[PDB]
Amino acid sequence: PNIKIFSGSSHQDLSQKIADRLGLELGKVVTKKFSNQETCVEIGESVRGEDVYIVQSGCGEINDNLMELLIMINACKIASASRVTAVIPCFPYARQDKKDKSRAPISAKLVANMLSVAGADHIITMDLHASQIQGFFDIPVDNLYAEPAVLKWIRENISEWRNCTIVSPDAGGAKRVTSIADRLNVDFALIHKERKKANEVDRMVLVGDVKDRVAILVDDMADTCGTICHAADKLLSAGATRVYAILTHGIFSGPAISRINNACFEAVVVTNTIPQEDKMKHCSKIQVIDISMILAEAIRRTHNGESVSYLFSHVP
Amino acid sequence: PNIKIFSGSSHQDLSQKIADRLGLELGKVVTKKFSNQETCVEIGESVRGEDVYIVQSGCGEINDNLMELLIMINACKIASASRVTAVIPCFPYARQDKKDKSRAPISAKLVANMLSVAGADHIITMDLHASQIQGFFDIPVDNLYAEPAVLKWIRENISEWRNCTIVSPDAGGAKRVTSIADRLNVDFALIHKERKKANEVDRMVLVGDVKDRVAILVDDMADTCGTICHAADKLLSAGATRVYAILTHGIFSGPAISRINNACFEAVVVTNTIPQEDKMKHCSKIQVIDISMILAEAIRRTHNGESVSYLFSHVP
Amino acid sequence: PNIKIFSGSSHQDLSQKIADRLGLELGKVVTKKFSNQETCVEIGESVRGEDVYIVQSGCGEINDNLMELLIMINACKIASASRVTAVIPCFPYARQDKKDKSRAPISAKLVANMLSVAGADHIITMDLHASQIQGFFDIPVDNLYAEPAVLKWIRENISEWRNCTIVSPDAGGAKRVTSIADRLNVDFALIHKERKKANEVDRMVLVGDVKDRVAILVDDMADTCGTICHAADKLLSAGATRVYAILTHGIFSGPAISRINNACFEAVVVTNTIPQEDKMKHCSKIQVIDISMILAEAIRRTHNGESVSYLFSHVP
Amino acid sequence: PNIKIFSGSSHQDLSQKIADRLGLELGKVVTKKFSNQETCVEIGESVRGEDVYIVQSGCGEINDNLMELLIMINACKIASASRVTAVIPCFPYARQDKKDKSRAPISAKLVANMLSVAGADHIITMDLHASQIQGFFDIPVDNLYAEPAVLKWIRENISEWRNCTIVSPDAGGAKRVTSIADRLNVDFALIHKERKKANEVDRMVLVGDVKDRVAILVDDMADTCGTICHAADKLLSAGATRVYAILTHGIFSGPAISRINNACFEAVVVTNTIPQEDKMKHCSKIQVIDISMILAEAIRRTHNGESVSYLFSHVP
Amino acid sequence: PNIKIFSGSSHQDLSQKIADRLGLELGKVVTKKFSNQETCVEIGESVRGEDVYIVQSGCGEINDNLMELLIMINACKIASASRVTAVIPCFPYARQDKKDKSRAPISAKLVANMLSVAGADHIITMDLHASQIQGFFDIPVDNLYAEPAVLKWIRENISEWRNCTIVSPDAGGAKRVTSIADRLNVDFALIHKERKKANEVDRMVLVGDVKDRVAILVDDMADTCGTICHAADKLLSAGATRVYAILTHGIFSGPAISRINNACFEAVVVTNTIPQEDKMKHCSKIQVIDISMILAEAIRRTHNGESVSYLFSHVP
Ligand SMILES: Nc1ncnc2c1ncn2[C@@H]1O[C@H](COP(=O)(O)OP(=O)(O)O)[C@@H](O)[C@H]1O
Ligand SMILES: Nc1ncnc2c1ncn2[C@@H]1O[C@H](COP(=O)(O)OP(=O)(O)O)[C@@H](O)[C@H]1O
Ligand SMILES: Nc1ncnc2c1ncn2[C@@H]1O[C@H](COP(=O)(O)OP(=O)(O)O)[C@@H](O)[C@H]1O
Ligand SMILES: Nc1ncnc2c1ncn2[C@@H]1O[C@H](COP(=O)(O)OP(=O)(O)O)[C@@H](O)[C@H]1O
Ligand SMILES: Nc1ncnc2c1ncn2[C@@H]1O[C@H](COP(=O)(O)OP(=O)(O)O)[C@@H](O)[C@H]1O
Ligand SMILES: Nc1ncnc2c1ncn2[C@@H]1O[C@H](COP(=O)(O)OP(=O)(O)O)[C@@H](O)[C@H]1O
Ligand SMILES: Nc1ncnc2c1ncn2[C@@H]1O[C@H](COP(=O)(O)OP(=O)(O)O)[C@@H](O)[C@H]1O
Ligand SMILES: Nc1ncnc2c1ncn2[C@@H]1O[C@H](COP(=O)(O)OP(=O)(O)O)[C@@H](O)[C@H]1O
Ligand SMILES: Nc1ncnc2c1ncn2[C@@H]1O[C@H](COP(=O)(O)OP(=O)(O)O)[C@@H](O)[C@H]1O
Ligand SMILES: Nc1ncnc2c1ncn2[C@@H]1O[C@H](COP(=O)(O)OP(=O)(O)O)[C@@H](O)[C@H]1O
Ligand SMILES: O=P(O)(O)OC[C@H]1O[C@H](O)[C@H](O)[C@@H]1O
Ligand SMILES: O=P(O)(O)OC[C@H]1O[C@H](O)[C@H](O)[C@@H]1O
Ligand SMILES: O=P(O)(O)OC[C@H]1O[C@H](O)[C@H](O)[C@@H]1O
Ligand SMILES: O=P(O)(O)OC[C@H]1O[C@H](O)[C@H](O)[C@@H]1O
Ligand SMILES: O=P(O)(O)OC[C@H]1O[C@H](O)[C@H](O)[C@@H]1O
Ligand SMILES: [Mg+2]
Ligand SMILES: [Mg+2]
Ligand SMILES: [Mg+2]
Ligand SMILES: [Mg+2]
Ligand SMILES: [Mg+2]
Ligand SMILES: [Mg+2]
Ligand SMILES: [Mg+2]
Ligand SMILES: [Mg+2]
Ligand SMILES: [Mg+2]
Ligand SMILES: [Mg+2]
Repeated sequence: PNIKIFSGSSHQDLSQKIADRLGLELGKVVTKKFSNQETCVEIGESVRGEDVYIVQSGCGEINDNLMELLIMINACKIASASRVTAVIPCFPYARQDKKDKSRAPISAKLVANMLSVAGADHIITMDLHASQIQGFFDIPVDNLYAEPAVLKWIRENISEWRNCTIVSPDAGGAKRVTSIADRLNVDFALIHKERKKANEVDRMVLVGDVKDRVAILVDDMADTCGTICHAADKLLSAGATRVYAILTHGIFSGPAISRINNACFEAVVVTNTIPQEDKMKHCSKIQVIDISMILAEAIRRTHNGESVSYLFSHVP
Repeated sequence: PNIKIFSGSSHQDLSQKIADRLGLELGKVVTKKFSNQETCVEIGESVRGEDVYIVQSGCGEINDNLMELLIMINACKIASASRVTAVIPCFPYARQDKKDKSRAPISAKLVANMLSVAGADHIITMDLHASQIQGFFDIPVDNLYAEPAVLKWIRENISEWRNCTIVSPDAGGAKRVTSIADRLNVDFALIHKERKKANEVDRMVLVGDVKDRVAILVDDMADTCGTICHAADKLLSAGATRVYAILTHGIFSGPAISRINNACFEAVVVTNTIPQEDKMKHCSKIQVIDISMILAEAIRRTHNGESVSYLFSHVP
Repeated sequence: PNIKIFSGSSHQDLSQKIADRLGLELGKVVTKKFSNQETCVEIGESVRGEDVYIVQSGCGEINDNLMELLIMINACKIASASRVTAVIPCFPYARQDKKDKSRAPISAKLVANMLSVAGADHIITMDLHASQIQGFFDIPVDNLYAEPAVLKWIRENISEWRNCTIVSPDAGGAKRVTSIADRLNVDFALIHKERKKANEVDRMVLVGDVKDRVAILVDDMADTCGTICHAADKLLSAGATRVYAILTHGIFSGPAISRINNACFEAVVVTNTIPQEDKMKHCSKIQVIDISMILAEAIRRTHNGESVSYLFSHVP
Repeated sequence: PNIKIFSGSSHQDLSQKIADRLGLELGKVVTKKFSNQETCVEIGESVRGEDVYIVQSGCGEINDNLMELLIMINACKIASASRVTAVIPCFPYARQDKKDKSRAPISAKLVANMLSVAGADHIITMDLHASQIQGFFDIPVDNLYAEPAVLKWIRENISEWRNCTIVSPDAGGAKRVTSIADRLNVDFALIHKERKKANEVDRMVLVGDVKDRVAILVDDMADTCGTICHAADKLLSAGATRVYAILTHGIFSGPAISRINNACFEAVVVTNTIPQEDKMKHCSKIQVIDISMILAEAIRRTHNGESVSYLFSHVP
Repeated sequence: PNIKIFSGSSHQDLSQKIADRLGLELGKVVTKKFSNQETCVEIGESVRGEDVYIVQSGCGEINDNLMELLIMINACKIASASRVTAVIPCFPYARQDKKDKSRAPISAKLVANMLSVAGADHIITMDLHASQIQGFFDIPVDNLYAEPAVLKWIRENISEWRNCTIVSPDAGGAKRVTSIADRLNVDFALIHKERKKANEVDRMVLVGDVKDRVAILVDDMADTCGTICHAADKLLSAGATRVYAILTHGIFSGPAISRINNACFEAVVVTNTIPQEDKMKHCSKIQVIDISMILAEAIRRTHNGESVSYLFSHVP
């Protein structure tokens, strides 16, 4: 079997980068819409007995892209592909990973079941919002970390990183922030927005010392940037000299760009798990860490039957 | 269909309390071992068209108890029970909820699959180590909270609770601690044991102020009590006046009892999701919050087709 | 794909013998218990695209070992093994193969379903208590016979084997005894313990002539040795000169060792599907037929895509 | 839900007897063949929310009848029946219950899987050739015994039954014969046809004493009657005064009728799990035990959610 | 893996032709009936790791043949075949492809489910009665067309084919007839038998002009030939000079041979998806298009991982 890399409509630049790093051309696919807005998928080459990797991030037109991915997976399976792997850099519906409300769906589990029934044999993803999403499948799920790339960026772009403090913008980010602070041998802090019992002012509590130090906000994603912007205001109010925000998934939906442009961030750093070209044109603060080499190495090692553990300590 | 409550060998006192609160006698079951240590299950009454609830905590002889539960579920299903619900107050293998190591099993997902294939239609559990374990099943999973009972105990047993600080013993407990601190309108702190890069001394970092205040350690479980004991030493070293530990699952395996007896805890508070009678005989610091009323109300509402949302704000 | 042989905690000497006969080292696995007695499995090498064989007998801590086997199977499957085969020399819960009582579980079927959901693709076992257990799976199940090794032992160790009579200790062993008697061209007899209608003395009926002849008791297993010991008393009372007992699974649980030491057996012969080192130290009558060559040949032929029919007529 | 009894083409007289004992009319079904010999099933009434019981024995045109049963089960399921139960008095392919030959199918398991995928929720059958066939399903399987009816017939029709010996025609029938002999408090014997190593004369070995006593051959089925006829010749050669044959499934295929007419049987007794009207017209020795009351009681108790254990000790 | 071609009892001449075109001998299989008319399948060689193709048409003893095919598929799967493909030239129960009546089964879906549960990994068939039957499976289904062979026969055997009109015998054949007429650049007509509201005379309506032209009836199958015979009478009554009938599946059950012999057909042309040797002996009008080369090429390309699209434009 040979590696066949197919791109959905979501992140075709990332698919191209992965294919170039693998020394391959992208597989021939026409991914369009019928007139009635139904997804049209036209695989333009044989995938018989091939090791098919479909790159599709959960971003942009989320349901459009997920349906595109499912249809492409099913087409490859019925076309007798040896193995179909869904490379989903940003897993859609990952934040709907539990039922903590009455009648609430576990949409991440539904997406996992849909991918399984479409015929996916393997999932490659980066920085799942909850790592337990790996357990939502009965197939192997690669949950790659952007943490080595984040550490590289911090050590190369922040002069006073050895005296910095890594800040969690919410309680759920504590593990990620503590891991990064341990790897950098720096202090960490946590910011919590307390629960909205009524319609008074949202107030943020900070635990840890950030006074007269550079604060690096690290989180898994910035959708509306309410979390990171509120954390940034709190950090400046607490005496932080400079505030950075580093995310792996830059969704930047809704008012995020205006929020960041009016915030105090020295830089907002995201990976290219989601296309950022449009976002960077309206926000100069955004910088992008390319993770295409990580995904390409993961695909290559999956095809060659080699461990991907190397990707959790080094940036290829 | 009628409620049939069956007890495994793990926590029969809790099963009795649930049955009494439901105004029922426990179903007739003989749960023993064959000579070769294979689990022997002898259901002593018809469950045809009945709503069967099997109470079995993940504690004691873990694999023995889980096999007992699976065999009882399968026997009830083949005996044409209308519905089989596994009441698992402490979910076994819940800490193995992700693959963050090479070749690591997701044992929680395997346990969920085993329960599903045994024929469970419903799971009732308390304070899952990861709430995403709800997504490991395709059946409804009730993840009950001991938090209302914990808040009741704090308000009734700690005189200075309004000036206390709720402390997370690790980074993963941050959400639970922030929720409790919000409900009590008190400060919170977090304690992190940094990663063991080599064989030097384990050192703990505390973020937040606990000086001259009562510190309440809140966590989901205390297995060996290394986490809570190390956190307690750190809290006293940081100037805490008194230190409490409140858990929902008191496993207290291995050296936990000696650790607690030699620690500085004012009280170690656990629920009775795991039997504590033996533990209390060797550690006077342990106190037990009865959660049998919560489980009984959950079972009764499940049988009657009523919401269990009331259990997340009140202790019945 | 390459053969990877992994040992559970149950029978590691047999796993070592199989690996030596295959010219391989055992795969690196740490199979221990967490403090709370949950099974801990740490596969120490890649199994990507490998043909994994996990050796785990149903013996000793039965539920412990079965959970170990299931966790190891699931870990290998999620670790992208090409194929996972469970080598289970003595199938656990094999005697619970039917529902002939109200509410009785079919525990063998539950174990088969658990192995299937863990991800086993192939089962290799020896002398299933019921051969229909092969039908409990939807995957191929190799039910190897110890009969050629038993015939070899009889012809090499019993001088008057041509005038012996092979005796079934119960009605269920009749097929095995008739097959062995046909292969040896000798007489056979059957012993039946009639059903316990009340609390009077257990009485045994013998059909067939054993007077002044060597009697060989052949059965699939000896758990408590009540069956073989009662049959031995009956055979001596019926005029048998010498009495042998040949089993394939020597469980020897409970009072079996004292029963055998106080019985009249010339020799109790078992295979090493279950470890016998401890049993032989307390009972000199026990002798062991090594079947590691049969299992090793079965594994080798399974890997090479060759028939295992040769194993049913010859001992390699 | 109401009981709906539907008859296949196999045994419509038995279906009528069951319906009369249940005080019901048979459900309206047209079960014919299309011109190209495809099975045509036309259910003539609504089964929405009904408790559907389909009576179809494995006899006559075996594959025709099994396909008829599967199509009727699937039609009832798609027609929104509350529950579909397959009443299969003689389970087809039951003798293909294991893989003891290279490349041999387990046809009983395939039939079970086909019934499961057709949508059967419950199986009611009589005297499975192997009771482990219950484990071939994941649904409840009722394996009713004709033994109480057989004991009733023996006590009412054989004057010297207290001095009789119950004879197994092969090694596999030993459990059934020992159970019957225990219930009658009589002796038992076993007859074995040794394996055909070459083309010499088939010779039968008898263990047990039948001289000058009435011999009752008891087996689960008589297909070609080679087993019972050879056993009858052996029993007469051994000095039996009279020889009876009692089966639960009278298949009587091929040369069975001529074999019985030329045999020495006092009577050949079968149940009506298979239609016997044609067989009795050509063989006066055949007598029929009606088991329609057992099946009707089983269906009624299944519908009413009552235990069928009463059917294993009494004939209703 | 190597191609292994196994023949069922249905169409062994076609299997032989396929094997010869593949340069192979048919796999050793004994496909007979037990005495009680149960299907007996004895695969006479190893299929371990082999690419197994089982040829079995839906014809003759339909349920017999389908059960034979299912048993052979399951035997090959349990015998550890690498892949099992069911080559079903005429799909049985294909006309039962929808539920347009109360309580009607979808027998085609049931057959698909039975093939899936037997373990088929791939289906190769010719001219499905409904192409949507491909969607009844979750495995790849090759729906080969006899249309190129039909066009070849028309261009080589009908001198005035350029002035002919291709006639649909019913409304459902319109797509097939329009496709053929487009490929031949000829006119088309449609014949409809209006619905039987009462017991008056069946009357046929013809849309299109067939006067003084050769009419070619093209349909997917001729079971009883009522459709084609009635269409032929209508076509002659409408002024057609000569009438041909071309089918891909010649079932010719029941009165079809007498109907054709008394009809006005110049020739009745069928493929050999169903054996026609017996039919041709009683009807000189029947001619056979060999499609064994199409099936052999499909099998060869499936084994070699090559597209079968070439088969839809050319006859190999
Ligand atoms: N795509 C989404 N965008 C915004 N909010 C979401 C989205 N999906 C889910 N949510 C909401 O956010 C919740 C998850 O919140 P999160 O901050 O991820 O962690 P936690 O629920 O543990 O506090 C969900 O329960 C739901 O109410
Ligand atoms: N150091 C690590 N940190 C986090 N996750 C890891 C780590 N090592 C492995 N994993 C997880 O395990 C998966 C597979 O691990 P890997 O080492 O590539 O080999 P194997 O597939 O045999 O386990 C990765 O995709 C990742 O999800
Ligand atoms: N029963 C157990 N007892 C002790 N350690 C366990 C147990 N089950 C799993 N573990 C280990 O603990 C890890 C889980 O650690 P935990 O403190 O729950 O959270 P995190 O892994 O997110 O830091 C597992 O990956 C495994 O290495
Ligand atoms: N306030 C809450 N906090 C956390 N989990 C909740 C809450 N309300 C509901 N749940 C979860 O939802 C499950 C079922 O919710 P419930 O309100 O009883 O009704 P429904 O089953 O219709 O959703 C509970 O068992 C629990 O797991
Ligand atoms: N591990 C076990 N040890 C002892 N008895 C067992 C065990 N498992 C099941 N049993 C009991 O033994 C019965 C099986 O008996 P056995 O001698 O194997 O054959 P039979 O039931 O056909 O007479 C089961 O139905 C159950 O009552
Ligand atoms: N002579 C035999 N006696 C009993 N079982 C047998 C015999 N031959 C084969 N089997 C069964 O069939 C299985 C597989 O058979 P084998 O001859 O190795 O080839 P295949 O897998 O192609 O059938 C064996 O593992 C065993 O369970
Ligand atoms: N319908 C049938 N009619 C005749 N023989 C059959 C039938 N089905 C299977 N067989 C054969 O008989 C064998 C089963 O033999 P049986 O007497 O029931 O018990 P055992 O195989 O345990 O000696 C099968 O393995 C097969 O070879
Ligand atoms: N005495 C018995 N002998 C044999 N099989 C029995 C006996 N009692 C029950 N069974 C089996 O168990 C099945 C169901 O048992 P039953 O007593 O009716 O209640 P339940 O379904 O709750 O187990 C029966 O259909 C039969 O297969
Ligand atoms: N093997 C068969 N032989 C004859 N008629 C059949 C067969 N299978 C199904 N039928 C009947 O024919 C119907 C299908 O008719 P057909 O001419 O194929 O198309 P349509 O139903 O779309 O008009 C089925 O609904 C059923 O009533
Ligand atoms: N021109 C066509 N007309 C009709 N069906 C087609 C055509 N091309 C392909 N198919 C269908 O697609 C199946 C597989 O197509 P093929 O071109 O062989 O490659 P792939 O399997 O990769 O799709 C065929 O078996 C057939 O059912
Ligand atoms: O749009 P925002 O909610 O600010 O950003 C997404 C956040 O929501 C979730 O907690 C994620 O972990 C992030 O912290
Ligand atoms: O025995 P210990 O590890 O101290 O207690 C169990 C802890 O391990 C996990 O993090 C749980 O969340 C607890 O904090
Ligand atoms: O401990 P024991 O019951 O004596 O030995 C196990 C027996 O139980 C079952 O019948 C097995 O076939 C053996 O004959
Ligand atoms: O036609 P026959 O083989 O004589 O009768 C069927 C027999 O085959 C099987 O062993 C059944 O248990 C019966 O004893
Ligand atoms: O026996 P006949 O019904 O005439 O031939 C079979 C027909 O029935 C279905 O419509 C097929 O498409 C054919 O047109
Ligand atoms: Mg979250
Ligand atoms: Mg967050
Ligand atoms: Mg954890
Ligand atoms: Mg923790
Ligand atoms: Mg048994
Ligand atoms: Mg026995
Ligand atoms: Mg048998
Ligand atoms: Mg028999
Ligand atoms: Mg149609
Ligand atoms: Mg038609």
